[PDB]
Amino acid sequence: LYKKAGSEFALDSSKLEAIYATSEADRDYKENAVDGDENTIWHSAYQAADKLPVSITIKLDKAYDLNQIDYLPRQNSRNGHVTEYKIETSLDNENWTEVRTGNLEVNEAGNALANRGYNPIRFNTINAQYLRFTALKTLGDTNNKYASAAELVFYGK
Ligand SMILES: OC[C@H]1O[C@@H](O)[C@H](O)[C@@H](O)[C@H]1O
Ligand SMILES: [Ca+2]
Repeated sequence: LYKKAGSEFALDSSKLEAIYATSEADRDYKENAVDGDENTIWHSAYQAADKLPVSITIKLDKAYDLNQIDYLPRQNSRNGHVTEYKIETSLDNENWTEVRTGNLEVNEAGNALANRGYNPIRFNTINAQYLRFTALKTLGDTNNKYASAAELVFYGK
């Protein structure tokens, strides 16, 4: 059911701009989520009072008919691995359509995602220039408090 990175429908990261996130920690800025770089991450704030849900909004250079994104978890640490998510899209960054929710498989020990690479998330084709990705449950030294993402990969035309 899933496309892979080499699909003709995979959008280049240059077509993406992170325009908002609930919070950002350290130098793990929102833009790091869509820079095509597996080594950089967006990470939400992780002070004692910080908690879920958190979200990040990606703006595309124009509207696309989207039907998949891949979530790439942090490569060097499980901190912020997203295990339950929501996807919303819009044409105007104001009026959102709820596209889907879902879960990502966790490893046996329950400390990291089972798939440490690109985790595909499919959905019925929807025309969108903005996508809001919300982390509802996450893993970490403390679970369910902060989220991270190394990449979000978009598929559409
Ligand atoms: O407490 C959460 C923090 O833990 C650190 O070990 C990590 O480098 C940070 O990115 C953040 O995840
Ligand atoms: Ca990155």
